[PDB]
Amino acid sequence: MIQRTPKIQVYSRHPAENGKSNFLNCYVSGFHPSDIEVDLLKNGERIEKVEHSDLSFSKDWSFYLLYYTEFTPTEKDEYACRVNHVTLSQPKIVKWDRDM
Amino acid sequence: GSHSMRYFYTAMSRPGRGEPRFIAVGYVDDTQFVRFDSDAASPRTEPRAPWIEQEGPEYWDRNTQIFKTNTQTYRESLRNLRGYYNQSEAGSHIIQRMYGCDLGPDGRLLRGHDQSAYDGKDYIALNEDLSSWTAADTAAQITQRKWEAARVAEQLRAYLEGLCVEWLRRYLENGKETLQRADPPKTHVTHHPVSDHEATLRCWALGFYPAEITLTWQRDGEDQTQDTELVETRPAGDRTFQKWAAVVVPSGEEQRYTCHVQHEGLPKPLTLRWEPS
Amino acid sequence: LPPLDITPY
Repeated sequence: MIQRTPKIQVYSRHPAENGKSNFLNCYVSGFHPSDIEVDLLKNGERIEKVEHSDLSFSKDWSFYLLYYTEFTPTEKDEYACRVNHVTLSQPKIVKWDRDM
Repeated sequence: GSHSMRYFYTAMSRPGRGEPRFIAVGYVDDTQFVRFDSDAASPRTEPRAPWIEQEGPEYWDRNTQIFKTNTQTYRESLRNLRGYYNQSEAGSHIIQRMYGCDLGPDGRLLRGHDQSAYDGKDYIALNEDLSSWTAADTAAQITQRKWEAARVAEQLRAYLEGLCVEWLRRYLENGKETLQRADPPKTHVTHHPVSDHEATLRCWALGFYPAEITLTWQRDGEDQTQDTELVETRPAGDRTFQKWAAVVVPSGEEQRYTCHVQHEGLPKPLTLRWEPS
Repeated sequence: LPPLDITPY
């Protein structure tokens, strides 16, 4: 019974430009087992309708998903990603840095 | 080699919540095209690529049936495995399988693939000759014994060398404009100072296909391989991928640093540098 | 097209 902690990367489909529709992406990978909950945060509050890629896995058997929602960058508006998995005592929250 | 098709099976037991869930996804190179989730509204395979959309309802129906059967075959397998390992009927367990054929320039099969796993660890794998098996632990030997007595190995060889390749060639043709046309990466170097003496030069590569790409930082020709911070190639969300390499440079030495991009969608390997705006 | 799996583990 091997457990693996989920890797996270919160980015955008295209380089961020304030006021223009873009896509907020939270890519979770390398986790195990499959059961995992990912939320897209917009100023602390959770974004409702979010899409997620189909559960797949790479050669090492590690699972990976892509959750995304359409968003519009702004100066004040801050976005982050909440990821909870069995191996996390408390949920992880990674902030989206428009340049990473 | 030149191309390949793969499927990823995932069967998990849900003690106390419901029956074993079975999910299967299909891939052709770095492109997914189908999905089956036995825990859905109406267990039926759904398309995930425009080029598979052109298939008749017949295709979807047959797939749905094959998966509705496989979904049941796995229900048993899950139980059998708990048995082998003496596990209790109160904990979750996952059987993961990945099979596929590698197309080679010869048009025919270049290598058959069939790797199965349990609870994250390796269970059994069909050897390169498409006839032998490699058991991980003893339990796998029990299954190996069955699968040999059941002549599964023979059937699989037949599938990979034949029907697998035939269907793959078809998919490549159907989605030729995508599956056979490489998308070069859109690059650029961002520069953000960390102090009044150091700044981060981040080499970007976005919207490319396939995912196979290599980009590294150098100075005067000498590699900064140890000093380069890389992110794992993440999916952009539209079938193309993103990736970047960052390195910290001493304010003043910037222009000595060059980023080197390698990707099959590029006739010649790019050599970038930062440019003040 | 996926092959029909009829043999359990």
